[PDB]
Amino acid sequence: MFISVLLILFALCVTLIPEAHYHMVRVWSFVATIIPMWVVTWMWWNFDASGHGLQMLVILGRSHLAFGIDGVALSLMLLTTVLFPICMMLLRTVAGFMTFILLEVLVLSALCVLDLLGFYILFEASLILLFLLIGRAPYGSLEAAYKIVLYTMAGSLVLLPTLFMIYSECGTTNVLYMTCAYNHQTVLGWGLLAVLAVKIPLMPVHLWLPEAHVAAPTAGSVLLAGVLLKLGGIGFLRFMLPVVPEFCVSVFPLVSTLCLVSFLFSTLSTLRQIDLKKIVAYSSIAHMSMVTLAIFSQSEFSAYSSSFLMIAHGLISPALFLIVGILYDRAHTKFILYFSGLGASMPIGSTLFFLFTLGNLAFPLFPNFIAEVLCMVSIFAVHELLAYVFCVCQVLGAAYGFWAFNRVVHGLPRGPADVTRTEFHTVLPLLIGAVWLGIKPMA
Amino acid sequence: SVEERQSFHDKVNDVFKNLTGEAGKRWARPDEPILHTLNDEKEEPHIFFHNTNYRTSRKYINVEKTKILREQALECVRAAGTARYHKCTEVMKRLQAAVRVASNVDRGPLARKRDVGFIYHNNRLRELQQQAAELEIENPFPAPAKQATGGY
Amino acid sequence: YPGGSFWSEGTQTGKNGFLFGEVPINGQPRKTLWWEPYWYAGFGGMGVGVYLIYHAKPLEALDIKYWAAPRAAKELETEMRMLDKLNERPDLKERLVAVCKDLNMIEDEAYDLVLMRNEYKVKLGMHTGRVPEDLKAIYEELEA
Amino acid sequence: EAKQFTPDGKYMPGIFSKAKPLDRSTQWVHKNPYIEAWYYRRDHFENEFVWNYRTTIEALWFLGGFTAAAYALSVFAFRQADRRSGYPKRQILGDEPAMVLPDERQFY
Amino acid sequence: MFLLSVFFPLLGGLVNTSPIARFLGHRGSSIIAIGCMVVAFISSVVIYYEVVFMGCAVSVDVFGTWFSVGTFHAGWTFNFDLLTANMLFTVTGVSMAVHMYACDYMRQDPHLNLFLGYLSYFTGFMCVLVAADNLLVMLVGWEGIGVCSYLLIGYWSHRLSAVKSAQKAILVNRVSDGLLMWGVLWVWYHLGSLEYDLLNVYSASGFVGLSILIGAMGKSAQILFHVWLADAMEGPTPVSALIHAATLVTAGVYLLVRLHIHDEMFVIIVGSLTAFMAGVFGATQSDLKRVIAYSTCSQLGYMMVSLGLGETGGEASMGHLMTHASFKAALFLAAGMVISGNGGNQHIARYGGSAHSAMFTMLTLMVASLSLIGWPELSGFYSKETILNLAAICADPIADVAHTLLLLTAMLTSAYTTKLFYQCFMVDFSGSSVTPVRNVLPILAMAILLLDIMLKVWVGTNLLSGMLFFLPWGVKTLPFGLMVAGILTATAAVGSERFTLIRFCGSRWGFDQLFARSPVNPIFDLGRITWAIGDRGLLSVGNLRA
Ligand SMILES: CCCCCCCCCCCCCCCCCC(=O)O[C@@H](COC(=O)CCCCCCCCCCCCCCC)COP(=O)(O)OCC[N+](C)(C)C
Ligand SMILES: CCCCCCCCCCCCCCCCCCCC(=O)O[C@H](COC(=O)CCCCCCCCCCCCCC)COP(=O)(O)OCCN
Repeated sequence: MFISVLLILFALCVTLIPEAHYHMVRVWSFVATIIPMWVVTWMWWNFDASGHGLQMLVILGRSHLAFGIDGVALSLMLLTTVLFPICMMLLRTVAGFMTFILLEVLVLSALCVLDLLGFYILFEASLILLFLLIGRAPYGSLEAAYKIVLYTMAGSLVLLPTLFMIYSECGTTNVLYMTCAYNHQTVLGWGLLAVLAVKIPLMPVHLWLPEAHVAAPTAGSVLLAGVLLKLGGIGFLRFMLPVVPEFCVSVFPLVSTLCLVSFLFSTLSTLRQIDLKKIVAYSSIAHMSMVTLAIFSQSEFSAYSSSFLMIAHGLISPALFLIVGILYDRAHTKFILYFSGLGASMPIGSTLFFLFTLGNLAFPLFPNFIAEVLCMVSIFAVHELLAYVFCVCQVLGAAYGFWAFNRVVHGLPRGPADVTRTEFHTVLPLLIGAVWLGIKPMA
Repeated sequence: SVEERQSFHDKVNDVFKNLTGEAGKRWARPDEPILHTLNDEKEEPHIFFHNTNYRTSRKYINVEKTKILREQALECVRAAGTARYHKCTEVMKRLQAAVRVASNVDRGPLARKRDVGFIYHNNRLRELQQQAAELEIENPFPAPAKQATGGY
Repeated sequence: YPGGSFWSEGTQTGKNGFLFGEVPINGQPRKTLWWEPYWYAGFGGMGVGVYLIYHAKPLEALDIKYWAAPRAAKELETEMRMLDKLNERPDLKERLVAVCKDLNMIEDEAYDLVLMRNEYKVKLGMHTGRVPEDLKAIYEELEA
Repeated sequence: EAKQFTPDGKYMPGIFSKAKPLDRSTQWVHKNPYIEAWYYRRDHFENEFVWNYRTTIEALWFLGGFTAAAYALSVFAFRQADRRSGYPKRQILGDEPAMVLPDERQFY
Repeated sequence: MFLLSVFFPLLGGLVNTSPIARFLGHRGSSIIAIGCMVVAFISSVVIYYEVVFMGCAVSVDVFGTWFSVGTFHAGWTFNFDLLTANMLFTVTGVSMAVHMYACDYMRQDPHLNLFLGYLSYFTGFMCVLVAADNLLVMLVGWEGIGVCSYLLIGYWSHRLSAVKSAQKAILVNRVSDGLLMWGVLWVWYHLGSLEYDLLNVYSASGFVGLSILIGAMGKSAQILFHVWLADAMEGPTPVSALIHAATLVTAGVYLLVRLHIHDEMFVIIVGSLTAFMAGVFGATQSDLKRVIAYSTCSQLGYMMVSLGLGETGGEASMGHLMTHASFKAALFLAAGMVISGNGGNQHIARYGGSAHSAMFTMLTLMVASLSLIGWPELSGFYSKETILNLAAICADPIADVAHTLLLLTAMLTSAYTTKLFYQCFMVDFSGSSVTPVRNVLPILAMAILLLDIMLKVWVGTNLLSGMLFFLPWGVKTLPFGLMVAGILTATAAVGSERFTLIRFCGSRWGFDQLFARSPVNPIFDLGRITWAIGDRGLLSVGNLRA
């Protein structure tokens, strides 16, 4: 807590640096995100895996805002602290540095909060930052920014009275006493489903993602894909399943059909896309549908497998966004028809593209393979057909993945030259994390 | 009554307030659960968290039992060679029973009961054969198997 | 082949391309980019820290499966001989099957009931009376 | 034939120089007008939606049809799981008061 | 010696694709690849003699545990038993000669060391596949050979048809990979483990054998999955030899022989229909490599039926796999030498005479062709006659039709293989390019596979060779007469006037054309519906103009 105050105050000192010292501004904003990565690694060192489920607790009196660490929050916090310095390497202005610093404060505090009102306050305080990040004046899109902000606001406004309903019902929004009291679970369950089915892209409230994740800059796309979608999953695992479990059983056919149609229809839409960033953007919806069904199965080790799929997606899809961002930065287009023969002109970039293509399709020696196997073990244990639907549709994911790769990488060599040292080192931590988590993830 | 429930809650709060433990023991890996006659154990949060820790301990121990028995059964089968059909049925049965306990105890609210031996299926086939005999019609089902796997 | 044989000298000297598009200027060593010391310190100190978490934490502190592996082994030792004795006592086995019938279990699930003597439901059901009173006795003469 | 570096490093911008400097926009693509038009049209394809015969029929049989198929399959899987677990009929949303949430203290 | 058969081709691939190869060049990388295969073959020979003959299986815990969540436990463990030793000997011995051939065949390619590294990776993932003791490390090998097959089929990436052939192989195999994954889920759920030695099934739930059979039909290119196999000729000749002999197509048959959890009706029907279909397909082709590809599909059908017959049939199935790899790789290498001697032409109407090839290439084609058609007391005679005689005494009435289909297939095979020899050498010359290849490395590559053909006659694959299943002389010597009938018909070069049957068979029954619109175009159109009518239409929420 004292450490967190010191890290925030060190991060906020970027504004006071005079702008004529360019080197100092770059180094200060990069170190301001490097330090929380070290602190979260130390928190992993301090964790007792044979101890209590909630460790390193702190509660700030009668102000809500109570905090604690479990395994899902700790893995997601480690992933966020990895992803934020890479975002710092892709920005050039103090406005970008400050927006991403404020976003990192809000994400890190939202991932480990234990109060529902605290979760509401901390998460969607990032709405105006996302609006300004997506609708930036010369190269953004105001339509996309309006869509993402309005969908998130709609879901949050459905949740807010139900939050206050359980608060008047039992006397607290602390999740440890909300899980032990008697509450009207249908109303609160519908409010929580309303927020987290927009955060996780679940059809029909999913149309904001294709616009926002493409109109964003490369750093914004890395953040939005790798981090902000998983707040819906940790919302399911931390707040909704412990507090309204009767609802979570009774809504299972509806959540199940939403997940199945989201998976199938989003995979079918990904095949007709002609923009590389839109191809990468749609593929995330099917993965999150598998995550949601694995969470809702509650069957074998469902929290473990679903968290592991969230980590595998958060490693693999930001790297695909990084490669598309390199192509866009040095060729000024994201259109497939302008790219051919990238193997001959960018051999290192095409090799990285192929490896992350194989990772996104859940091939072995990548963490997505272990993730999808364990998620389908959790789904299979409820019924065999709910697993069969995901199993037989694997040709549809590989079709779009290999079609996009084969169209842009082979053929007549036209396009930009190979990657620089900076682009390679933006990609590199994700590759090392993927090789480790896909070969020896546990000990 | 309400007064007795209130006095029990006060006693539980006093006990869990003045609780300590040392010498190599982790709290939240308790040796025994707290036995109660409460309707809805979540009425008393300390008892609910204590029994939650005990139940987590048991799930992980059962997983470990499955691994130890799988190593033993592998040793038996690989030593036996082609004689494995009559030599290592008992250890295969014990491994399958341990997997059954590891899956079916504290299973969650949605997963079906896992039969590692096809034992529920063949038990059902026995009962359906017996019912079709008294019904005096042809059995539309297969006849029950004596053993389905290398264990059961 | 150059030189008239497979075993001659090679025929290329110089750069076979430029790695990362970097061309040496006047033979000088390459200038370090602004992020390189901080990148290597941050990500290397994360990688070494993750390695030390996996290879220098106590095993019980690293993973709960190391806490439960020795406790499962002794329970399995005192359960293997219980299962051995059950294969020699038909009266104990038929009493166990009667308890299995009372607990909505089938005859093949007799081995399972021995293996779940420490479960939360069995201890709480012995306390409440949902579990038949004979099961404790059967456990007692199977351990003896 | 530009010179953007001194012999000891030291990048030069070449703002007033005659020779064209190599920079970030050197490999930007030359835009084909028809490709840009087609991508613009596909970007705004929601203006081309119309409730004609084919749109209504395909939105009924494929979208609503497969959504109903997936709901029926989900209910089938839920009921079969509850039967193969020893449970009675369980209360889904809009199904009258019944059993939800099995008790861990109970043998089914 | 045991881990040297698996690690060390992977090491050769890692060396030849990394920036170490920037210091070796083509000349150094060829040396590295050939040596890294010679060591692995020597290790596999030691493993073969220890496990097959002296009967001592070896289990190695290699890299600890892979992942273990709940009761799902996957470990990095190998086990070297009889089937594993058989497969390792076959794979490494074929891949050594294919590497020695490819170091000379692809000499004028600009990226030679990349090609050699891809070949070594493909071999190493095959070794990982057969050396695994559980299902998940097997899936590592399965998808590894799938990926390396994609990289090698579409090697000449500037050609669009090669790229589309590689994508087609990936997609057709991805359907069966999905079914195989669901079958692994069934197996683990209802038996409790993933290791092969704990998977003893007497009576399972039907979906197990069916879904594992579909997953095997994908890799072994059976009926309704064979469509990728013919288009995989876009890759270079060493790729085709290694795909059709030792890697990839033999993996599904190995999996079914290992598990033995099938239901025999599906297996027998699929195998016999595949054998007859690929026999009539290869009889009506003029592309030299496509005839050999269809003969591979036909022999995989034979092995499928055999493993349907029983445990003895499973042993005969493994035996035919082992003897098939040697003469199939020899056939592809000889065909590559004939193609290179004729200026790259692959049409058998533009061959003839004995000037475009070496004496050893013609001898290799002749001997491998005689082993394939079941000429007496050669290598294929023993295994093929064993499968045919086991099919003639099966008590299943379904196997009666299967045996007739196999005998018709045997006559068709002796027809088109004799046609391949006749068009290539016996007729008058009708090409215009005579550049015969007489280099040392491809000739030694062919001589090694001919030595293995002799070895299979001298030392059998299993104990079935020499066992007499008691059949009358009429039933026993009929396949010899069918071989002679094929030879006489093909040398007479006779044809029929029923041109509509000829163009129905030569167009390969229209499977690709019917698949181009029965799933494929509907998938594209349903994507159009889900995007335009759903995302932009029914679910789209517009703006409020003011
Ligand atoms: C719900 C459980 C959490 C699992 C989430 C999945 C994690 C993804 C990766 C799997 C790694 C498994 C690690 C196992 C040993 C590590 C310590 C451990 O035990 O895990 C911790 C938590 O583990 C973690 O935090 C793992 C961190 C994984 C995140 C990795 C991604 C970030 C790295 C990015 C790439 C960096 C490259 C940099 C180099 C250049 C606690 O989990 P449980 O054992 O379930 O807790 C026990 C429960 N109870 C206390 C109640 C008894
Ligand atoms: C882009 C895709 C590229 C594909 C690459 C090829 C395909 C790879 C597929 C499988 C990858 C698995 C790699 C695992 C890495 C190490 C994991 C184990 C970590 C560890 O500490 O384990 C110890 C390390 O031992 C050792 O590592 C042995 C000790 C050193 C002696 C041998 C040295 C290795 C020589 C290898 C040559 C080249 C082979 C290429 C694969 C072994 O002990 P344990 O703790 O597991 O205990 C159990 C038995 N004692």
